[PDB]
Order: sequence, then structure tokens, then C-alpha cells
Amino acid sequence: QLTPTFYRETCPNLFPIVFGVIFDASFTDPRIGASLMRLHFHDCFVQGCDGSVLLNNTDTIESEQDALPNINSIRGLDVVNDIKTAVENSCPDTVSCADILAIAAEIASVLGGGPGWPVPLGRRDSLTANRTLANQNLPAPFFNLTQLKASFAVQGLNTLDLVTLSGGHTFGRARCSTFINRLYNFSNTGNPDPTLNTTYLEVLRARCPQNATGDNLTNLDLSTPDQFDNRYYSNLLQLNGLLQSDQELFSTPGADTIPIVNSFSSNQNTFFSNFRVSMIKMGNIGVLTGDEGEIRLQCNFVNG
Ligand code: HEM
Ligand SMILES: [Ca+2]
Ligand SMILES: [Ca+2]
Repeated sequence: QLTPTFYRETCPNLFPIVFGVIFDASFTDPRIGASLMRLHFHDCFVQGCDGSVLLNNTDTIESEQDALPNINSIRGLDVVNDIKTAVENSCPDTVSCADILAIAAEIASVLGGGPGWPVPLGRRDSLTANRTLANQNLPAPFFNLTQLKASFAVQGLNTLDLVTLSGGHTFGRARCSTFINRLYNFSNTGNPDPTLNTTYLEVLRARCPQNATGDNLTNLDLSTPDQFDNRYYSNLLQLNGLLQSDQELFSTPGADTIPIVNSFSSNQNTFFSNFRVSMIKMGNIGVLTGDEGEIRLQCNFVNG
């Protein structure tokens, strides 16, 4: 039974240590926060929030890091190991990698202006990984509302939960290819997605030609690119949602989620509160406790 003081005696100043690490790691990278959060997300949806995603390729394991949604996309496993190293120098093999990811996501929010909350801890690391599962569990951006809702149900999350965690896109980056299909030829129609702001449609065609020498980066939130706030929901009202799965929350005739987007864009505090709740719920998926699993000494390889 996960408890926020699971380390009260075991690792007294756990939080202070990891907080410091993530803070210095931002002196040169104002994106590591968003990167760390999304990392905790990709862990939970596959096999459970058990760090299974941080495992590298072995003669015995085929890393999830090579699945369609992970390859050439997720980042920051480096800053992740720096945390482990510093935590170990204080609490020799007592804190799990799994928990470290969960603590990073909360700290990231606080460090970006967003809300905070007491993180329940006590999970244990796994001994396996599942690449194929990864491909069939993480939602893709070209999914329609029906599809998105179903993917969250598999995890035990509802419609509110879906629209609430999408707020994570209030900061961070995304490569051209992930949304370019709605810039020139949507649905084989030869024309741009009719639900994308025309002004933005230009700025975007600028950053993402119809053929260049590679994938350029662009902010998920044109309003407040690095700050955690309800701007992401406001943007939807003016058709400025970057990804296809973002806009669909508001521009899907019929809706169900529309009143919720409206609700949030109005009262940021309201949005903030559902979040704290939703993040806790997600951090409880397929957890390993008590004597299950182990305490990894190095987050990239299993003990031995
Ligand atoms: C509901 C389905 C979701 C879809 C379809 C989705 C899709 C994406 C895609 C395609 C990218 C960017 C393209 C790339 O860089 O390769 C991305 C980035 C991001 N997503 Fe999501 N995402 C989803 C849910 C979430 C959730 C639940 C969170 C966390 C609460 C989240 C947090 C982020 C962050 C912070 C980034 C950028 C991180 C960075 O800059 O490295 N996403 N997402
Ligand atoms: Ca996992
Ligand atoms: Ca923002």
C-alpha cells in the first residue's frame, strides 16, 4: 500500500536530493522537466509503473526503447541515472528507479509553475520488459476520439482522466512528422485539416516545409511554451491545438469532452486540481509492492 512517507526513516532527505539534481540539470535545458514527466507516462502504460522502460538491450532483454512510439523520441535517461547515483551516495540500495520517475514528474510541474502534491511511494522495479506491448498500449496522434478513449480504458482511466492528462501538452516539444499530415494532404483530400487555425497553418508550413533535410522541433503550446498553465485549453478554443489528438477534444461534433475543455480553459485552479488527482491515479497502474520485484542498483540493467 503506497505511502508518501515510505522513506521517512529509510531515506530522510530523498526529495531534497532529487529536487536539486533536476534543478541544476535545467540551468542548460529548459525542457528536461517536460521530458521527465512524459517518461513516467510511458512507463506506467506498459506492464505498469515499474521502470521497465529504462532497461537497455541485453542478450536476455529487448528494450521497449525501440518500439514505434519510443524510438527517436523519448529522452533524459541520462539525467535519470544522475539522480540514482546521488540518491545511492546517501541511501545505499533502498530507493527504486520506478519511484524516482514518479517523483520527477511531480517536481517538474512545481518547477514549471504548475501545482504540487504528496507523492505516494514504495514501488519496486521489474525484471522484464515488453516491446510489443509498448506498441499496442501507447496511443498514437492519428487516433480519433473513440480510439483515444478506448486506449485509456485499458489502463483503467476515464474520459475526464483523458482530457485532464492531455494538459501535459501545455509544455514540451514535438517533431514536424508527428503532425505534418494536416499541413498539406489530410485524409487524401489534398487540403489541410479544416480544424487548424489558418494563421498558425502558415507559421507551421514555415517551420515544416513539404520536404526538407529533417525533422524540426516546434512547441506544443504556442502561448506559454515552457510554463505549466491552462493555456493549452484556451488554444483549442481558437483552433491552435498542435496535434490531431489535441484538437479532437474540442472539434469533434457531438463531443462529451467539450464541456470539460470549456470548464478548464475558464478556471485554471479547477484544471490544476483534477490534475493532482489524475496523476496519482496513473501512478498506481500495475504496481509492484512488498517483496515483489527488486531494487535496481543501476536503472539501465537488471541486478547482475
Ligand atoms: C492522450 C495521448 C497522448 C498522445 C497521442 C501523445 C502524443 C505525443 C507526441 C506525438 C509527442 C511529440 C512528438 C515527438 O517528439 O516525437 C508528445 C510529447 C509530449 N507529451 Fe504526449 N501524448 C499523449 C499523452 C501525454 C500524457 C498523458 C502526458 C503526460 C501527463 C504527455 C506529456 C508529453 C510531453 C511533456 C511531451 C514533450 C516532452 C519533451 O519535450 O521531450 N503526453 N506526446
Ligand atoms: Ca513500464
Ligand atoms: Ca503552458
